[PDB]
Amino acid sequence: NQYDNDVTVWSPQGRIHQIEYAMEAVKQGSATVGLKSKTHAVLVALKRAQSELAAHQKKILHVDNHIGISIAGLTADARLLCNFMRQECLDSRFVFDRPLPVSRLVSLIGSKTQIPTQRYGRRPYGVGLLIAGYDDMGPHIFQTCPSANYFDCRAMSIGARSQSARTYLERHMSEFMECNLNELVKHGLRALRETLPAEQDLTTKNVSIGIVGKDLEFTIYDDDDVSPFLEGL
Amino acid sequence: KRFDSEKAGDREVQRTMLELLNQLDGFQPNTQVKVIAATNRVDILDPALLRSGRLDRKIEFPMPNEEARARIMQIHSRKMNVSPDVNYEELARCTDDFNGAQCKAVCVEAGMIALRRGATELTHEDYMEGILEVQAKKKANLQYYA
Amino acid sequence: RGSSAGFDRHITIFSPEGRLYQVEYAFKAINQGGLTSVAVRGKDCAVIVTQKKVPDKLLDSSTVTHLFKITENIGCVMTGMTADSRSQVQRARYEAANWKYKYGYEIPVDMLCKRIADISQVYTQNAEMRPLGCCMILIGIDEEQGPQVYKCDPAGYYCGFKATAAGVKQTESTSFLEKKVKKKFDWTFEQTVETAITCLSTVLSIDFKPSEIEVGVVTVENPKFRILTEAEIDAHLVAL
Amino acid sequence: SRRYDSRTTIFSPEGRLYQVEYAMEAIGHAGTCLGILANDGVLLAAERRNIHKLLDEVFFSEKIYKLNEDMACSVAGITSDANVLTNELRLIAQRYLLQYQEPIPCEQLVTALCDIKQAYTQFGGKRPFGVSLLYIGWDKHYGFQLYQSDPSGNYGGWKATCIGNNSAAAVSMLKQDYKEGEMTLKSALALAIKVLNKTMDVSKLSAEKVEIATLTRENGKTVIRVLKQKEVEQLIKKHEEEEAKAE
Amino acid sequence: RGYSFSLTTFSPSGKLVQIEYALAAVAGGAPSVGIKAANGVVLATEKKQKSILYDERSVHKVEPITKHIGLVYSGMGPDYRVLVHRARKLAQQYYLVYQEPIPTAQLVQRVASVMQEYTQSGGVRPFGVSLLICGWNEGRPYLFQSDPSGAYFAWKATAMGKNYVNGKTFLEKRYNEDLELEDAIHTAILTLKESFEGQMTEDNIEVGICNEAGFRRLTPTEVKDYLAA
Amino acid sequence: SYDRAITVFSPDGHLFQVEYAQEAVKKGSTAVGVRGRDIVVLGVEKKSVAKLQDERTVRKICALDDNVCMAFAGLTADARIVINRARVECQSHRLTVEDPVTVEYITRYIASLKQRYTQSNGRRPFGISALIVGFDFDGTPRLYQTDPSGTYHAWKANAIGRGAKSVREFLEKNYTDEAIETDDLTIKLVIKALLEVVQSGGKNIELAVMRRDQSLKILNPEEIEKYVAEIE
Amino acid sequence: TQNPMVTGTSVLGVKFEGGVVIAADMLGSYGSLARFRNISRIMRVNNSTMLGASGDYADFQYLKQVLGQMVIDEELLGDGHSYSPRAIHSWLTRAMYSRRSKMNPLWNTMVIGGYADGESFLGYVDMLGVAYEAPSLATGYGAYLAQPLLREVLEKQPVLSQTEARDLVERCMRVLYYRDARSYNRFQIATVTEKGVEIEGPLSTETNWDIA
Amino acid sequence: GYDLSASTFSPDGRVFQVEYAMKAVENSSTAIGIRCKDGVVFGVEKLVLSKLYEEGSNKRLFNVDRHVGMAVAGLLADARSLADIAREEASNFRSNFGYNIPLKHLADRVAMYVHAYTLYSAVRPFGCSFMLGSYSVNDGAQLYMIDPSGVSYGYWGCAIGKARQAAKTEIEKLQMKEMTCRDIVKEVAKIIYIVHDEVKDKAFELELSWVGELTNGRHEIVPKDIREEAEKYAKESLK
Amino acid sequence: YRGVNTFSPEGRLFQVEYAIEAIKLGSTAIGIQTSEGVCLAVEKRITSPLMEPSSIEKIVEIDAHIGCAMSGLIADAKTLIDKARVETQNHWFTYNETMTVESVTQAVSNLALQFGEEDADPGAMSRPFGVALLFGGVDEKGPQLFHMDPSGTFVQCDARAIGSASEGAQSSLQEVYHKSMTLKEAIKSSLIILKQVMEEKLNATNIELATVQPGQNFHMFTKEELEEVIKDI
Repeated sequence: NQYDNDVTVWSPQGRIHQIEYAMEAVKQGSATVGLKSKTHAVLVALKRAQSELAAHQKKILHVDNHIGISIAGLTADARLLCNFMRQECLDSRFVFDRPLPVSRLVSLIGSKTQIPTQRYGRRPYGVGLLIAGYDDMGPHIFQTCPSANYFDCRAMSIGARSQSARTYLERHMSEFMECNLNELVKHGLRALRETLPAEQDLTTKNVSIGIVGKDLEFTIYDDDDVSPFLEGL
Repeated sequence: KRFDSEKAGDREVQRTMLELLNQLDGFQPNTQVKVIAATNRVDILDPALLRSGRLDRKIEFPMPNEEARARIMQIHSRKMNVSPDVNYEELARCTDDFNGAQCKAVCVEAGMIALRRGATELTHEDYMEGILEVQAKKKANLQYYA
Repeated sequence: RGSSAGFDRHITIFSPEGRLYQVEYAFKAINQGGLTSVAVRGKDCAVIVTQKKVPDKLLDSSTVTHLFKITENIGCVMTGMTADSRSQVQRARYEAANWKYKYGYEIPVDMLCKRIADISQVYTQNAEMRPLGCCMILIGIDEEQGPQVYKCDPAGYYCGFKATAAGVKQTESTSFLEKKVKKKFDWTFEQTVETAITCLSTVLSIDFKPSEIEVGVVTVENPKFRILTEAEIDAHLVAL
Repeated sequence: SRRYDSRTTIFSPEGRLYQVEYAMEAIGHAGTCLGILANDGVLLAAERRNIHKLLDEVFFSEKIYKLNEDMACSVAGITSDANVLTNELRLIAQRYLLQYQEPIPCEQLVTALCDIKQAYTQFGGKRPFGVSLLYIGWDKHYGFQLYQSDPSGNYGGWKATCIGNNSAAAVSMLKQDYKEGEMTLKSALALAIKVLNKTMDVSKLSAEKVEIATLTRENGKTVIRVLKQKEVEQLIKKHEEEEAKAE
Repeated sequence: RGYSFSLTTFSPSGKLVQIEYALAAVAGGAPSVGIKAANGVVLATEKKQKSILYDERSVHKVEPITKHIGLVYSGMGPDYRVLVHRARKLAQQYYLVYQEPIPTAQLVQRVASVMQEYTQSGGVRPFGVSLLICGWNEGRPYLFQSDPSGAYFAWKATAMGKNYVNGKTFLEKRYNEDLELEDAIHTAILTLKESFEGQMTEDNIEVGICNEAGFRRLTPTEVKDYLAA
Repeated sequence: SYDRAITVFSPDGHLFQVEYAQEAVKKGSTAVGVRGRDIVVLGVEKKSVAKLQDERTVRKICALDDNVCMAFAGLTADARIVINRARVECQSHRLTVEDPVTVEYITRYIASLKQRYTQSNGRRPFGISALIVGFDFDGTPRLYQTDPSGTYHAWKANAIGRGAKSVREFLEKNYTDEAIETDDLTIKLVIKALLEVVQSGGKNIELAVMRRDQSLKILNPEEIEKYVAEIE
Repeated sequence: TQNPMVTGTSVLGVKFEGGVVIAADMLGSYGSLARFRNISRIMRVNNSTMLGASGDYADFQYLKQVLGQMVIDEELLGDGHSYSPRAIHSWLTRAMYSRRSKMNPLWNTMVIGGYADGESFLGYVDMLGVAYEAPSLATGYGAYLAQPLLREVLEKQPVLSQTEARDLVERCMRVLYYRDARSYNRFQIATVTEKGVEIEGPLSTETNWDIA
Repeated sequence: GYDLSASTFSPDGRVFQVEYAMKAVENSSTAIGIRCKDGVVFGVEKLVLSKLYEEGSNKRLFNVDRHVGMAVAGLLADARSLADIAREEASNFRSNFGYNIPLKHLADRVAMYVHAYTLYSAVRPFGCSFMLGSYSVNDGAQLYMIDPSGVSYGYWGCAIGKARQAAKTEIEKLQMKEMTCRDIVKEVAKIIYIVHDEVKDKAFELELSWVGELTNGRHEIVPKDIREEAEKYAKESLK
Repeated sequence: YRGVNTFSPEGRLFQVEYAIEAIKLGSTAIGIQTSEGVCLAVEKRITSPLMEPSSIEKIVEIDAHIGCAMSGLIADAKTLIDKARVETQNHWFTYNETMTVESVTQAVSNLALQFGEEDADPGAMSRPFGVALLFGGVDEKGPQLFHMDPSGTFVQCDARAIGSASEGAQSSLQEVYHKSMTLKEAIKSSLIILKQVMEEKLNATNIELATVQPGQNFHMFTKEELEEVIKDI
């Protein structure tokens, strides 16, 4: 009761509750996915609309020509973190005339998210990202949780109902390294479909796709631009 | 724990506690009867009762871990006619912070929902709806989260 | 007598009876280590002795200690919480270095103890932070004052002593030492090292070995604080 | 930390500042203070509480304070907060004097201090000042003046007032026996001696459990004085004689 | 960062309670005395250490501020040390600006004003000490007291600390405005003796004086001589 | 610096500090305002002469600019603070724009200051409500009311403070083009409306009147009693 | 450094098929005074970069410390990414530009050279931030006395080899020793390739024909 | 209410928040450090939460300087912040005094930095314990440890983590004094396998490291071949 | 107790939820997007006759091509309007272009939620803004309608209803509106739904209406123009 009011008050079991509630906020958001092959990395998302007249919320953003993210949780926090990532990438290009290696960006992200969870009165970043990038070491996928704890995944799926998606991903992890771009995108779409609630099908109105690779800047497919990818499922 | 307070009544419970203490390990050693006990709070029990001569072996029972959650669910759903598609690893993963006494709710409520929908055999969605029942969560009238 | 009014037992503020309960508890934490130390003032030598508990054979015994040099001339025992002890020792070393930088001569023991006690007094006035749970004892030779023995506590008390004990067994050791100082002079030779060892052995009832204590000495002939080795300690241990 | 915060600057559920109310409750126990504005003077009459045979006599007074050449004030509440406020008042007077080379008018000053006090009770998280003031002075705008202040920051011009112990009773007689515009300094002093004799129910005016001040204009310049023992005792003898003849 | 809210707040009866508790701590300390003779001012307290292992000369309770003004306390020790330091600093600032020794009334005002700040400032508690200051300024003795509330009082003779009420009764009995320095210090020594719980050895009391010659502590041999009578 | 959040949201969406501010506003003497063809008039209620206060040091209708005035109902210290701030801003406006300030501009400024203190850290909201009246340069009559939440509107006749509901009902039933034709009819209307809470009148009221160029008009007690009589 | 105090003279560099070669005498002069006479002016930044510096030697040593600390830090993370020569060139350009803009120059004209990913690199920076990439470089009086020969031979023959570059460097340094007042006889020459950086000992300008 | 901030002592003289933080460090897996004649050897059991993570996800050995290593157990965010702070201390030392930081001094500075987080209400104690170990020709091999309370003590062998007592009972048998890193490595894997619980946790992949005379004083990940052979020997020993 | 920046056991900032509750106290505002333009309609809610209805400035223009309609508190909007306007003008200053609608919505959204208690500014904002806005305007991309909430969450909508009667109003707007409306038909449907919600009978005096079209700048409907529309309405 009194151990879940501040982020600096350890609970008698060695747990900080506020961080866990922030994790909850990240788990209540709409589903998203990430993959990496030996050649590409593909994010696949599922937007949802408050009503039938409103648009479906954007949930893939640009960071650099070689990095992309996919959010799940409070938007404002996601916007703040996008601002941070983009400023870091630009500073790396200005100082070093070179793309920022992805791992280092994820490390800075973790460190920035760490300060809130150790000072009185500050609160954890209530957003969960899925960063996809392509550095000199090749494709990468990462995950970030409100606790400043990032993970180097080969496939993941955060958000609401994301566990069936994770099951399908762990089910077919062998093929991802050898797949073509099309097969990879179809794996991602199929999992995110496993997440959908029964009588609801994948449509051009509730899907967005991001891709980055060897000779391909990060590009976002949405609306009818996604139809070529969907047609085939 | 005993304490120095002007309010009466608790002294009588303390006093029967002293008597139990003495019965466990005291004059006239008793070596034929053994004692068990269970408590949710061990931070309030008297040191003379957690002493290393009366209550020697103390055993901890942790909130079950993923493997434990799958095991518990499996044990309790053993009688019900379940389909061969339920992935108990999934059901373990989507059941964080679930004390062991909770699949009983999940297992049974999945059966109940199968009855409601006039079914005969259970399916993954039945267990998922059971879980959403057991968590007992309320909405805030809106879903601004992305 | 024991009233409580608000947060008087949570932050360093007065109780209805003019009592600072947080400082009192801090004093209670000095005993959480489980160690004791004694210091004795001789005619031309001042001595500080302390226990040395090697909990098991995986620690490096050379590293676990409670003797430190503030300067080359002033050396101290630390008792209680270890981290707080290190913090206070660092502050003492910085303060002594600054004294010599600013005023051109080495720091008197009493004035260092005064500075450190003032620091602790600030700690026990402001309520944002908590008082440290460690106590000092210092020793060294003054130019025209003879050997000095001084101690400080969490509240900020820095009394100078003729023979002292700090730790879990403060009262028994203090009683023994008071009786001795009553007897003739409280030891009046460099074999004041034997009186301290005897006091610790009697109070703790230990019968020390060579590898279960650490000593520091300062002599008028050799003012530089010296940390008695194991061979010398065994020699003194045999002596009695 | 929110756990230990007192919230000394937040509204209650009926729009009343509680810390302010308690501050005004502290004043109702310190020495009584009296104001009387004559047609040729102003006068402060507070009670000397430090009544012990082992206290020493120091300073020209014990409760009256000078602020400029042409202004003085008396205090009821805490002594230390009194000192702090007096110092700030002196500083305000000198700052106005430095900017304009004219003595600070009286409502100039009283509102500067009360603005400090009000701000202090508006934001900051501190406790408010538990002091209520009485002032006296002359300025070319309104002549002899008598103001009053409170922990809230409100002030008021009073032809006659009372702030402190037994305030209700003192203001009750002051209402019964004040001639608006028909008062000499001497009559005002006698009225003060009478009212205080009532209020200081403990014994009678000992000529030593009292403080009196007078502000006048003499030879074109202000003159401030604190009544000595002989004149005070003579006034009290005159008062008792008048009451005796009256009966 | 540091707490920015006052920890002493008014109560429903309009009483700053923390100051009352500080006063309780002061009333529960060691006794102290001060008298103002016609030709000097005397302070004297009791310094009963807890064992034979304490160096009486290690610390002192009667401490000077300048060559001509000094003070003693009763209450807590560390607070007294802090206030001694602040008083010495304020005295030196006054000397630096004015090139003249600081008058006692002003030093008391200034130290007290420093004492008020901690009753109202944020995240701090009042000092648990009362001081007495003695000076010889303007060819005239001065005796002041200063309490945790920041209030000061000029005293002809006073006694604070444990059993201070009875001490004030004593001194009320024994004040005579035409008193002389030696008689005054003798009367003080007595007042401490009115309640002491033991034998007043030379090494269990302190005294300090002020006159034209200058404030100066009394050496123990002098103390024994005076204690002779 | 003290940096706690005094005013904070509550379940069901209430700024309890704001609500308590207006609860304080409900403990102040009634102030009234009406708007006519060519005259505005402000009416207040004096608590009691007391025969010893100096009513000059107690004023309750104040001028912010030569062409703008204001009356408040609530706490006094907060009223003084807002009045000084508004005065500074009117003078700054004169200096920068070289044209006389307008009533809506200053009402907007005061409302913004109230909102600011309602959304800042370590600050208690003002428990005062204002009634600004005046004529812009165009010579058009105006009346605005500012609440402690930072909201303002324009009115033909509103009463603020103690007993505000009664006086507002009276004005709402009675306000008609007939009662503004003659400046005396408007002054008397305000006097009558006030006379539904106060007791004595004449020695228990203050009035204020302002015209196109005519400066602020304070009605003396004898003239006010004569006006009440003529109403009698 | 508003006023240089102890300075290093011309530094010259030229690239070939498989890397670069840089040369620099070991002399810090205090204004026409060969004060310090055994100080190297060529540094290895990482396993694919080196650095030469002219101008103030204290500034060069500071930049040496900063740049080596940065390299230590990066190798620390061990993520599989290392600064390329182009990265170090950019970092230097921005550092010197910033110092120039803050009116506090870093008195050092500085020749960066490296070889990574099958391509050489050879860059230049100045106290004012002027930077560029060329097939051959020379600082100080070497830009007047030695640059003409390097440029002539490279324009005539676009791609040199290791021994051709070695000989051309030695001729250039001999000319500098003949006609450069603040020069000294002993010098070092560094070479990066697919194997790493390598600084040779104090080679002599032993061939000094003095037919007067 | 005596356990809500680190600025309050319990009535019996304890700072509870620190005790809770140190409790947290016993929920993370086990780490081991063994000092020998040649140098130091760290070995950590890294639990695989899900099958979907990469090899090397959340490495729990770091490099704070080119000669120093760092093993951690507990909250990983705190571990990474403290790794950053130790790196900063090392870089500052090199830039100021012109040489590689002696390890004891680094342990002291890092511990003071941690201890400063266990005095005030405005911050909370780090939920991580860690062990530093380096090697130099002069200072020889060293291995230290710093707990959330900020106490630094040298060690001949230690285990920070969940199964700390079991490893401690296991590490006590080596006689590490008279071996070199090469055999210490096999021992370290042996222990990390002996302590691992297959009933509770699913599976793990070792992270091993060393610093000793075999590295010229450089801390670096143990090479793949040696690591595999060690793992195989440990597997065989667990008959 | 319970700081402003605190996470509920569900994963929702409490202050944000309470701020979302305050939007129900506000009057009902509507907005409809059509190819020929976008319209805003709101309810002035005249409490008593004695107050000038014209003095309720509850629709303001951000730029000649943007419009804003609000619900919630009067006082909370004012700062958000000033921010929106200064951002529009800043963009015009720098790029000599017209600030788009999504961008001004984004800037206003960022300005929300930057509230706290510890280490922010001498006078930074404390509680979240308790107002829900509606931006509608014509951009290079055509008619746009965006909806903002106290959570810093904004989405472009085809028809939205905000305020005390937002529910029910939304069902009506959903039954009527189609993809091929006309501006005038949109005004008619909006005024009809408003009439259907308000307690009082609709009249030209107790509403305001505004439309923005590609040709004409943001337009406020006049009393007579209002009567002209309402008569056939």
